[PDB]
Amino acid sequence: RRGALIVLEGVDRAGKSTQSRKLVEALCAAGHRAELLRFPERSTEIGKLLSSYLQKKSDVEDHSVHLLFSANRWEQVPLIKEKLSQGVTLVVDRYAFSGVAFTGAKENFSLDWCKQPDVGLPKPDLVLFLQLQLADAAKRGAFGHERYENGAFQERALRCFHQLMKDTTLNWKMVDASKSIEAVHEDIRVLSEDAIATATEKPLGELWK
Amino acid sequence: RRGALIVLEGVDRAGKSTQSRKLVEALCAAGHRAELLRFPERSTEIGKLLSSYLQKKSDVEDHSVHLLFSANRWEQVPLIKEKLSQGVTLVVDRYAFSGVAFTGAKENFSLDWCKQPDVGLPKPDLVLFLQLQLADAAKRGAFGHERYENGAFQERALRCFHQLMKDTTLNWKMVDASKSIEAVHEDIRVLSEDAIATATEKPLGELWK
Ligand SMILES: Nc1ncnc2c1ncn2[C@@H]1O[C@H](COP(=O)(O)OP(=O)(O)O)[C@@H](O)[C@H]1O
Ligand SMILES: Nc1ncnc2c1ncn2[C@@H]1O[C@H](COP(=O)(O)OP(=O)(O)O)[C@@H](O)[C@H]1O
Ligand SMILES: Cc1cn([C@H]2C[C@H](O)[C@@H](COP(=O)(O)O)O2)c(=O)[nH]c1=O
Ligand SMILES: Cc1cn([C@H]2C[C@H](O)[C@@H](COP(=O)(O)O)O2)c(=O)[nH]c1=O
Ligand SMILES: [Mg+2]
Ligand SMILES: [Mg+2]
Ligand SMILES: [Mg+2]
Ligand SMILES: [Mg+2]
Ligand SMILES: [Mg+2]
Repeated sequence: RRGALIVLEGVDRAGKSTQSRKLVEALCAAGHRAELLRFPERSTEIGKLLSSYLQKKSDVEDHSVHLLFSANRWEQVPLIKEKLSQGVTLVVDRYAFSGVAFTGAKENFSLDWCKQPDVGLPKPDLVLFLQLQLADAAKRGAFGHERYENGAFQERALRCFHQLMKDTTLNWKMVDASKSIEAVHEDIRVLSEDAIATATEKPLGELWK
Repeated sequence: RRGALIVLEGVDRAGKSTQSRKLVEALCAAGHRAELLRFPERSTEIGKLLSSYLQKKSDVEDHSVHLLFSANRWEQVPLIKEKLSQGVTLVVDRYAFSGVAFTGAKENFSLDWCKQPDVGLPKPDLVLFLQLQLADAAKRGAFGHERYENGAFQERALRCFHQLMKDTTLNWKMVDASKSIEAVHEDIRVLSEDAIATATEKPLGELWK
């Protein structure tokens, strides 16, 4: 009985990391075997290059950094398929959708070109998109020193996320991330319990193919 | 008057490196501004990962290593376009075609998926493919300790190279690399002088788009 692959995507400060942590804690307390993953995975050789880039400690050519983000997913694919086949549900904080949206927000990058490197990745059984109005995101923090920490760029990435959501091949669910941390958690956890039960019924899919 | 982008591809031991070196030497002695490039470019952070992989000092997941090879090309794109626009002809020892053929030779990799990451790269004005029968390649050396150093795998990559050569968008020229080093050089140098003259007439193209 395979585990489900559940991805959290969403606007800045909507709570992807907070909710992915709480979801894994809650699923394990309810008897599930569940583990947390995130992308970028900064612990690998490629992950260190990406971390330096995002921190602005280094500059990387836009196409090159897009492919490194994708490669950083591919290198975890053997582990992801092993865990899922062992019945472990994986809760992932960002995935290929962030990959496509963030490069897709840059000038002269088509969504098609941006998608290709990730075609074939393990297909999420559930993609949660945490929505939050900017007035509410503004009370949760201030723009940082990191790469992409600006409103004009996050808006362009948001348009790309909406283009991706038109893809009916994927089990997208919108989450109203403006509620309390607990209320949002409950919405996500109930959606996750449903997906976990149905994932044991269909083989793990392939993304965008 | 832009420089030309000339790529050398070919079967193992056909003489890509020998001929790319001699071509750059000959073009500069004939008054051209010409420089040598090669892929993988092992000097960068990504290039070091690729070098370790090819030397079998490390293992890399097949998709991940394919994207790193492509990224290693992208990171040199700003330099390539700068040199070409300055009138410098660039002679390159392997390019995206090797990228697609070598991953394409592995099981479960379509030529389509393999091509995507390199779509958009600076398009070669001339792609030379050095052909050599295996009996003749056999007298030029013995299989090494490196990755891909085996006949069954080189044969699969060779089929992929022939699929790529069906692409009429590209100025492919076959070279009979079985002749002497000097005779092959002369064949390549005359083809290169012709391409250099015509490249000053059309803008640098984009590969596979
Ligand atoms: N529903 C929520 N209500 C109020 N604050 C929240 C909520 N979700 C997250 N936060 C706070 O907002 C900040 C951003 O949360 P985080 O999970 O790191 O977001 P993301 O990973 O989407 O950037 C954190 O300080 C977190 O405590
Ligand atoms: N035309 C040729 N005739 C005879 N030996 C050659 C010829 N071209 C290359 N060689 C030798 O064969 C070997 C492989 O050449 P090299 O240029 O390194 O090939 P490649 O880069 O295609 O693997 C080298 O020792 C080189 O000196
Ligand atoms: C996974 C992923 C993240 N990103 C970005 C989004 C964030 O700006 C950044 C750090 O992620 P975080 O907000 O999850 O800490 O990485 C990409 O640009 N491409 C990718 O493939
Ligand atoms: C450029 C390139 C080379 N290769 C391989 C072909 C050779 O086996 C190897 C070393 O190159 P070399 O024979 O030019 O020294 O790298 C790939 O697998 N992918 C690539 O994108
Ligand atoms: Mg986060
Ligand atoms: Mg396509
Ligand atoms: Mg951040
Ligand atoms: Mg060589
Ligand atoms: Mg070698």
